[PDB]
Amino acid sequence: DESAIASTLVFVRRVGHEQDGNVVTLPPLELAYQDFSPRHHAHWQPMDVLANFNAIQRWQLVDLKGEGLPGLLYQDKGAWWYRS
Amino acid sequence: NNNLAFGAGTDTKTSLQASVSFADLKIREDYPASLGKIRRIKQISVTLPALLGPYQDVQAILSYGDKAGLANGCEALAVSHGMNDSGQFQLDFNDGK
Amino acid sequence: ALLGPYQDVQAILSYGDKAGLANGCEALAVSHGMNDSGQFQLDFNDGK
Repeated sequence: DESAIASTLVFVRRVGHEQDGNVVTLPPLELAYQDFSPRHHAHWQPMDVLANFNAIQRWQLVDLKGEGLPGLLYQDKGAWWYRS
Repeated sequence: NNNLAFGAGTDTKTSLQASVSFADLKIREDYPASLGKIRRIKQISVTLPALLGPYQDVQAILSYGDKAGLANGCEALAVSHGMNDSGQFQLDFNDGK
Repeated sequence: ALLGPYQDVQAILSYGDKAGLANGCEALAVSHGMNDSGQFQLDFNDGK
């Protein structure tokens, strides 16, 4: 299934040929991959949880302590605060 | 002198008064007596690590509830933003005041 | 050093010998460790 964004393998079929030109096929293996469709899925969700997360105050999104998701780090004068 | 309360003015009945005593902060204790006995405050700044944004203001007044030979108006400081918030729009320790 | 929530650093730096220093120039108080100095503000041109 070929596109410039990605080309994926979607069908594998084993076939053989007879000496008279006839063709023997087996049921193919069909594959499917997820799609990226922002044109249909663009769901806006308000977020109350990021209270006061201000781009122009001392705030950043960082993972601390090895965690996979970033938390909210605030760097105060004299202390750091963090929401994991 | 270490408490929270609502005020008793005629227009301060809705104001929260957060009060602390210097005597109980144990500031003197941090350094040896031999360094000097006169230990006096030069400047106080207020920090409120609140969910207070860059376009949000806080109204708060810090004042000294006691007798001191302060210059008139030096008895109080107003807070507006809470980030190392001093009593001046510009803080200058060398302006002669 | 590493510090707690809002902890400070108390240290006095002083010269333990004879020198022609004006009173108070014999010592510096450290309040925090961030390249601190003797004053609240350091200015090399204040006439002092």
